[PDB]
Amino acid sequence: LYYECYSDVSVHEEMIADQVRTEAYRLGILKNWAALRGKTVLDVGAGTGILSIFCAQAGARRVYAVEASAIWQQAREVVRLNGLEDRVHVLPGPVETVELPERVDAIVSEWMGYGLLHESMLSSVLHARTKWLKEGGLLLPASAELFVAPISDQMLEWRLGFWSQVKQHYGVDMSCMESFATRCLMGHSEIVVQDLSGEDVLARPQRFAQLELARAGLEQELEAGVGGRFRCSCYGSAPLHGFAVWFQVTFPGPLVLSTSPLHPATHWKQALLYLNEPVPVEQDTDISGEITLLPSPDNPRRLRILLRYKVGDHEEKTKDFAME
Amino acid sequence: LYYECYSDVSVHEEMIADQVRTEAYRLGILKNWAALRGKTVLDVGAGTGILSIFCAQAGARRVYAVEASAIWQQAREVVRLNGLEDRVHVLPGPVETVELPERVDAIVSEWMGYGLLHESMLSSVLHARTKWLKEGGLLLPASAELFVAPISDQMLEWRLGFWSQVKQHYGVDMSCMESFATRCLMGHSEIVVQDLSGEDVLARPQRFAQLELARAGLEQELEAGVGGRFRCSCYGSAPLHGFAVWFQVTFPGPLVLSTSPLHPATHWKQALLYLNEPVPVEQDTDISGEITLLPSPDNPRRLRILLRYKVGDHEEKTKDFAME
Ligand SMILES: Nc1ncnc2c1ncn2[C@@H]1O[C@H](CSCC[C@H](N)C(=O)O)[C@@H](O)[C@H]1O
Ligand SMILES: Nc1ncnc2c1ncn2[C@@H]1O[C@H](CSCC[C@H](N)C(=O)O)[C@@H](O)[C@H]1O
Ligand SMILES: [Mg+2]
Ligand SMILES: [Mg+2]
Repeated sequence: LYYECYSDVSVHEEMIADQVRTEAYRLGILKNWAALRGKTVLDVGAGTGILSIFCAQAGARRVYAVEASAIWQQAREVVRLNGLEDRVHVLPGPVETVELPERVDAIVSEWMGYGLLHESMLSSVLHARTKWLKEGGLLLPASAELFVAPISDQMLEWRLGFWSQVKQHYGVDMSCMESFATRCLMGHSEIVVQDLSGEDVLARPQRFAQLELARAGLEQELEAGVGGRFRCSCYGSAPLHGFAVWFQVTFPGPLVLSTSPLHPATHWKQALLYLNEPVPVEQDTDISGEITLLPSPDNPRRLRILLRYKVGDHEEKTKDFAME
Repeated sequence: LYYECYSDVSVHEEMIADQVRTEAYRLGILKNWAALRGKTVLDVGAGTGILSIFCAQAGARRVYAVEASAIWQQAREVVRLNGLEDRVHVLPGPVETVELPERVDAIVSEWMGYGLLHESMLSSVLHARTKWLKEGGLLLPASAELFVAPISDQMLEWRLGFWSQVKQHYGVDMSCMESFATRCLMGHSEIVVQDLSGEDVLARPQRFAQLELARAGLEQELEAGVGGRFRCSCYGSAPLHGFAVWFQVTFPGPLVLSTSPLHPATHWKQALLYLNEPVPVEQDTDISGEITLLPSPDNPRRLRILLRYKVGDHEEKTKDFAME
C-alpha cells in the first residue's frame, strides 16, 4: 500500500535528531525532578511522545500527552513500548477541547516555531495553562527571550557576487546578472529561514523582548504584537543585508536552550529579514529600529514581522515581512 | 519594489555553478571548433545565454539563442555585455514557433532534466532539428545513455534505523517508529531526486538504453516509452532499497558528461526508485528487470518511470513511479 505521511515522519525526525533541542528538554525536565515527582503533567502537543516519557522518567505520577495531528497514534505505541501505558495517556485532538480527569501540577511543551512564534502554538499552551494548570503550577520552559542582530550573510554575498565571478571561471561576463539576482533574492517580503554563524553577525546581538510565559496579559500581547526597539554599533566594514531574529527559552532550576547563530545549530535555524538591497556599513555605524512579531491577518498560524530600521544617517525605513 | 523571481535566478544559479555541467558544455563546444567556425548555430533553450556565447567564442558566425521563459531578457543583456549583439540574437518564445531567417549548421542544447527526460524538453530539440537544422548538420550533445543500478541508500538506511537508535541516545525506546518511517519514506510512488555515491551502489551499473538523438523515430519512441531490460549480481550483503537511474550525454569529437554516483556530483543528482520496503540481498543475489521512461498522462512535462524487477527467487514485481 502507498501512504502519504512523508512530511509527518520527516518533521518529527528533524526534531528528535536535533540533539541540542532534545537534550535540553530531557535535562530541563530532569532538573525539575523535585517539582514533578509523584505529580501530574500535561504535555501540550506531545508529538511522538518523547517529552511525556521524559516526564514519567523524571518521576511524574501521571502524564496526559495531548496531540492534535495524526502522529498521536505513534505516541501511543511509543508509550506502550516503554511500558508506561498505566501512567502516560495519549489524548488525540486539540488541547483546547481535550477532557482531562483532573487539573495538573505542571505543563511541558515544545511549542516554538521558526522566529519563535511561527505556527502560533503559544496560545494553545496559554489556553491549557488557564484551563488545566493548578494554581502556582509549573510551566516548562518558563520563559522566552527574543534577539535581533544586523547581518552580513556570507552565503548571500557569495550568491550575489557569483555572477561577477563567472568571467573568472568560464570567460563569459555575467556581471549584469547581479542586479537581477539582488532583486530576486532580496527584493521580496518573505521571512527566510536560514542558519547563520558568528561570521554573519555584524554587531552585538540585542535582546528586544522577554516573555515570561505565565504572565498576565500575554495572550493579548500576542494578538497586538510582541517586540521592542533596539540599537547597536557595527563591528566593521561589510554589506549590511538585513537582520536575523532568534530566540532562547529557559527552564527554571537554569538551563537555556538557545537558537543563536553563535551557539550550536538547531532545526529552528534563524529567521532572516533581508533589506531590498545591501547597504554598505563601517565600523561604528549606528543601527537602530524596532521589531514586532505579529500573526498574519490572512493565516493567523503564519508569522508576520514588522521591521523598522535606521542605518547610520539614512532615513528610517519600514519593511513588512511574512513567513516563507 | 518587490519581485517574484527567486526561483528563476536560483535554477540558473544552480546550473551555472555546476562546474561539471558547465565546463563539459564549454569544452564540448570548443572541441567542435572545426564544425562551428564561420557557421550558424541555434541554441535551444538559451537560458541566460552562456552556451550561445560559448558557441560564438568557438568561432560561430551567428547564433540564435531561443528562450521561452522570462530569463530571455537576462540573456540579451549578457550578450550585449560580452560585445556580441552583432552575432548572437536572443529570440523569446518557444522554439516550436520562433522564426529564424535561415536554417542552421548546428544545434546546441542543454535540455536534460532529472532522470534525463523530466520536463520533456527533448521533443523541442527534435522539433527544432527537423525544422531548422541543415542536412547533415551537427547536434550537441549528439547522444545520451541511460543507466540503472540497485542501491542500498546509506542515508535512507540511517533515517530508517534512527528510530531504533533513540534508546541509545535518550533512554526512550522508539523502535516501533521504524515501520511507520518505512511506510512514509518508501511506501509511495514518487521518484526521489537524491545524490548518491559509490557507497550506495549494490551491483555493476547496467546501461539499459542508448539514444542517438538524431535518429529516425525517436520522437515516437519518447511517447511510447524509452528503456529496456537489465540484469546484475549483487556485490554483498545489504538491504536493497530500490534502484537509481542516471544518464550521460556525449559530445562528438569524444567528451562525456556523466551524472553517475561514481563520478563528480552534478545538479541532476540521480533519480531514485524505492521499493515499498527494503529487501535483504547477499553476494551474488541476481536482480533483473525492465525500466521504461514515459511522459505522465496527466502532465506530459512530468517524468513517469515504470519499473519491473525480480530479486533473487522472489516473484517479479512492478511499481509505477511519477516525478516528485
Ligand atoms: N492546540 C494543539 N493541541 C494539541 N497538539 C497541538 C496543538 N497545536 C500544535 N499541536 C502539536 O504540537 C506539536 C508541536 S512539535 C513538538 C512535538 C513533541 N512534543 C516533541 O517535542 O518531540 C505538533 O505535533 C503539533 O501537531
Ligand atoms: N520549447 C522551448 N523553447 C525555448 N526554450 C525552452 C523550450 N523548452 C524549454 N526551454 C528553456 O530551455 C532552458 C533549459 S535550462 C538550460 C539553460 C541554458 N542553455 C544553460 O545551459 O545555462 C530553460 O531556460 C527553459 O525555459
Ligand atoms: Mg516547533
Ligand atoms: Mg535541465
